[PDB]
Amino acid sequence: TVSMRDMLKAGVHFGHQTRYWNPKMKPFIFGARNKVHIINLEKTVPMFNEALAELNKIASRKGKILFVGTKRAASEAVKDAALSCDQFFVNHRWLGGMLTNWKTVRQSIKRLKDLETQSQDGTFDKLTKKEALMRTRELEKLENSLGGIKDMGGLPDALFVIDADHEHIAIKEANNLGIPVFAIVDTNSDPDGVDFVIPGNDDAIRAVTLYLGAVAATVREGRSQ
Amino acid sequence: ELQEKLIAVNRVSKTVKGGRIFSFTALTVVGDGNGRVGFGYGKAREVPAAIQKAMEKARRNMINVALNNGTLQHPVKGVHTGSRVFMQPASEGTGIIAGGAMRAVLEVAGVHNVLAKAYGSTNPINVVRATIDGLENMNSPEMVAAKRGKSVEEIL
Amino acid sequence: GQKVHPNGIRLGIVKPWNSTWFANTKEFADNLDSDFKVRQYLTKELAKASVSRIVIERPAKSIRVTIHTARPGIVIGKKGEDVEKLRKVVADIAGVPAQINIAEVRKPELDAKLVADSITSQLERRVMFRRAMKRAVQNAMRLGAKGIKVEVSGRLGGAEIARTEWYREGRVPLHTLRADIDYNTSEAHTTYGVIGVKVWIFKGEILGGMAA
RNA sequence: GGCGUAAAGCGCACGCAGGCGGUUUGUUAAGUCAGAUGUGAAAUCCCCGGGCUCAACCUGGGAACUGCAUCUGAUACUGG
RNA sequence: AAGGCGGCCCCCUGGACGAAGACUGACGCUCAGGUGCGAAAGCGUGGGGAGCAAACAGGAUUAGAUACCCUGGUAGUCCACGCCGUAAACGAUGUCGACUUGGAGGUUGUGCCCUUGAGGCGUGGCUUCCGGAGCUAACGCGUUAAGUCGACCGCCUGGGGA
RNA sequence: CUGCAUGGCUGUCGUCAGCUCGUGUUGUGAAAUGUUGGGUUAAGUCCCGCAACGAGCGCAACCCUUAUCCUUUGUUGCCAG
Ligand SMILES: [Mg+2]
Ligand SMILES: [Mg+2]
Ligand SMILES: [Mg+2]
Ligand SMILES: [Mg+2]
Ligand SMILES: [Mg+2]
Ligand SMILES: [Mg+2]
Ligand SMILES: [Mg+2]
Ligand SMILES: [Mg+2]
Ligand SMILES: [Mg+2]
Ligand SMILES: [Mg+2]
Ligand SMILES: [Mg+2]
Ligand SMILES: [Mg+2]
Ligand SMILES: [Mg+2]
Ligand SMILES: [Mg+2]
Ligand SMILES: [Mg+2]
Ligand SMILES: [Mg+2]
Ligand SMILES: [Mg+2]
Ligand SMILES: [Mg+2]
Ligand SMILES: [Mg+2]
Ligand SMILES: [Mg+2]
Ligand SMILES: [Mg+2]
Repeated sequence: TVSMRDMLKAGVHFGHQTRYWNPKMKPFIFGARNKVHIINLEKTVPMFNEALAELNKIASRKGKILFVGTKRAASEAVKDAALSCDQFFVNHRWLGGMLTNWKTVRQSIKRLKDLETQSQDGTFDKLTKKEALMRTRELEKLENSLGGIKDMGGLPDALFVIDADHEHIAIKEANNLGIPVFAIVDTNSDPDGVDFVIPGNDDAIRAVTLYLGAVAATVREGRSQ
Repeated sequence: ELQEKLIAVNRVSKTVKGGRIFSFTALTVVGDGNGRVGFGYGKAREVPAAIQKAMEKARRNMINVALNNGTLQHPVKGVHTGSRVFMQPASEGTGIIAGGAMRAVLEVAGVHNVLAKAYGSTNPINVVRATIDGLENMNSPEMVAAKRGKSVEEIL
Repeated sequence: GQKVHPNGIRLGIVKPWNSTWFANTKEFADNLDSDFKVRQYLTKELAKASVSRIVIERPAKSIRVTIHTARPGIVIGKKGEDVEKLRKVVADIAGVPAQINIAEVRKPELDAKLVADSITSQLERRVMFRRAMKRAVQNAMRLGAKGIKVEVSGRLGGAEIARTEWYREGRVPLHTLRADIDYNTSEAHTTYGVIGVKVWIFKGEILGGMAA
C-alpha cells in the first residue's frame, strides 16, 4: 500500500536529468546517478503517509477533491481511479479560470443538460439536422473537457496535482482561493505554492498508477460510514 | 459594517483607429473599521460601474492588521515604487494626521491617532499600496514575543 | 445611412401590418389620406394616454381602427362615454361609419412605442438622459425582454455639440429575419432643439414564420 | 537623495598629505560612559499657582539654558 | 589599467594563473593637489609616398545641389624625434573586501581513476548567454549584481543662455 | 440664413472582416490575454495549441427569385384520346 519496497520495483528513481532540476529541491534529492537526480524514499514515504492521513481526515467529513493529472499517459488511470473512488476529476486541458472563474464556468456546467437534450431527447426528434449536427458537436466539445466535474455544483475543497510543475496554473488558482493541495512534485518542480509536497516520479506509467491507487484507497477508507 | 470610501476618480484615454475612446478608473478603500483594511482599483467605461468594480475587489481583497487599541503598535515605514510612507503612533486626541490618499485609508482601517508623512511622488495609486504594506509588515508585541520565545513582559 | 428600418424588412415574415385592407388604386390614395388623418387626429387627441399602436381595417363601406394602448381607462371614460364622443369625429373624417376597438397591452414597458414614449416627456421635464435610458433598459430587461438597445442623439443635456449615446443589454439580432424586432421612434422638443430616441426590443425567436 | 538610460563615475593608472583598517595579550585612559563642583546673568520659552471683573499683561517657585572647565572612577569600543 | 594589439624569426622586457613546500608578519584599501600613459584628427623639423583620401578641378541628377554618384587629385594616412591632451576614451556601470538559489557553454592549468574516443569524478583563473530571490519608474541587472553592506575619491540640484 | 446647434434620412471606407463586453489572470500604473500562433476559409468559419473561460454587434443560416419532382383545384390557361 504505502510500503517503501513496492515503490522501488514500481520505479520512482528517475525523475529528470541534472540539467532541469529546480534549485530549491536540494533536501529532497539524495544524490545524482548517471547525471540523473534520484529521489530518496526514506523521506518520500513519511511525507506521503502524512499527506494521506491529512487527506482522509477531510475525506471522512464533507468535501470534494480534485484529481488534476492531465498527462498524455495517465489520463485513463486518473479517470479509472476517480470512478472507483466516486470523486471528481478533469482529464483534458485545464481550462484557465476553472476555480477562480466559477461564476462563469457554472454556466458551462449547467449547459450540458438543456444542450444535451438534443442527444437525450432530440427536442422533437433530432430537430433540424443541419444545425443539430453542430449542436451535438458543440455538446461533445463542451463536456470533453469538463465531463468529470458536471456533478460538483459547488467549489471543491481539496486538490491533488500529479504534475505540480506542468499544472502550476491549477496551483495558482487554488492558492489565491485557499484550498489545501496534496501535490506530488518531481525533481524539476517548485515546492512553493503547493501545500503538501510529495517528491518522486510522476511521469512514469507505474508510479502514477500506484499513487492513484493509494489515494483512491485512502479516500474510500476515510469515507466508509 | 464596512466603511467603504472612494478616494479619487481618474479619466484615462486610449487612441484607436477610429479615434480616442475614454475610460474611468476608481480607487476605493474598505474595512470593518476595527482591524481590517483593503484596497480596490477598478476600471470601467463609466464612473458608476468603476466605483462598484473597485468596491467589490476591495471587499474581497482585505488585509487584517494587528493594530493597538486605537493606534498602531510601533512607528513604521513603507516603501513602494514611487511613494514612501512614514507612520508614527500618536497620543489620544491628535487624530489622523495624514494627507492625500493616506488619511482616508487610515480612518477606514480603524486607527484613530497617527502621524503620517509621504516622501517622494505622492500619487494615490502607489501611496495606498505603500501605506497598506506599512501596516502589513508591522507586528504586535505578542507576535514578536512568539518568534522571540519569551513573554511580553520579558521583552517589554 | 447605416441601418434600414427593421419593421419593413420583416413585415412579410413575422411582423404584422398596421393597416389591413384592399384597393385597386381607384381609391388607394384617399384611403391612406384618410388613414393618415385619423392616425394624426388620434395621436394629437390621446396625448396623455399612452397609445401603443394604431391598426386600421377597411371593409366595404366601413372602417375599424383597433387602437392598442397601455392605460385604456383614460380613453374609455366613465360608462364608455369618451369613446362614443371620439368615435363620431373619426367616422365623419373617414366618411363611412367607424367602430373603434380598444385593446389593453400587457407589460406596458415591453412595447417599442411605449418605451420610446415618455422618455421625451422626461427630457422635457429635465430628467437626465443617461439615468432615464438606464432605467428604461433595466426595467425592460427585468420584465422579460431578451434584448434591449436604446439610442439617444442630439443636444444631450443642453450641451454645445450634439452627440449620440447608446446602451444595450442581452442580444439584439438585427440581421436575422425570424425574431420580434419591434422598433419605434420618438422625438423630444426641448429648450435647445430636438432630441431623437430609438429603441429596439428583441423578445424571442418566432419559429415557423407568420401565423405562429 | 542620486550618479546605465532624466542632471550626475574623472579616459585610465601610480601616488604625497588625508580618510579607514585583520587577530591576541598587557599597559595608558585621549575620545567615549558614570557621579560631584563652579559657571552657563537677568530677561525669554515650558510647568504648577497668584494679581489685574476674564484675557492680553504682570508676577513667585520649579524646570530648562541642550555648553565649557576641574575632580573621582568604569575599560567593552576607538585612539597611543 | 585604459587607449590598443593579427605573417614569420631573433634580441631585451612587463603582466596573469596552477600543483606542493617554508618565512616577512598588517608591511593592507582609497585618494584632494602632483606625476605618468593616453584612439584618431592636428602642428614643427628631416625623409618617404604604392593604394586610399579632406581641400580643389571636371562630368552627372535636381528648380537650385558649394552634397550623396562618377573621373582625377594636395595635405593627410607611412618612418624618427618633438607639441595638444581631445572621443559615444561605453559595460553611458569609479577601486577593494566578504556574504546571497541554478542551467548551458568558451579559453587556460591541475589530482585521481582500466585515458579502448574531445572517458568521468573534483578543484582554480578569465569570459558569454539564459534565469530564481532581491532591486529598479520601467527597460533591465541578476555570484563578473544595477541584491544587502563596509573604506575612499569625483560629480549632480530645471531646460536654454553655455 | 445658421446641416460649424440639430432630429430624421443618405453617401464613403465595405458585404472589408473586424469591433467590443462580463469574469478571471498578468503589470503599481496607461494597458495586455482572450482577438495572437498551426492548418483552413468566401470569411474572428472550424479545429488544434495556449490564462484563459463565455457572450454581444459581426460571417453564415432563417427572408425574396430561379434551377428538378410529387400532391391538392382546371377558367379567361392546355389539347394525351
Ligand atoms: Mg534625487
Ligand atoms: Mg545622462
Ligand atoms: Mg539624454
Ligand atoms: Mg569610466
Ligand atoms: Mg582626462
Ligand atoms: Mg579619559
Ligand atoms: Mg561627563
Ligand atoms: Mg486670575
Ligand atoms: Mg537665563
Ligand atoms: Mg587599544
Ligand atoms: Mg614573459
Ligand atoms: Mg587627480
Ligand atoms: Mg595621428
Ligand atoms: Mg582616388
Ligand atoms: Mg572621390
Ligand atoms: Mg607630419
Ligand atoms: Mg571629456
Ligand atoms: Mg563616460
Ligand atoms: Mg588606485
Ligand atoms: Mg583580461
Ligand atoms: Mg538575466
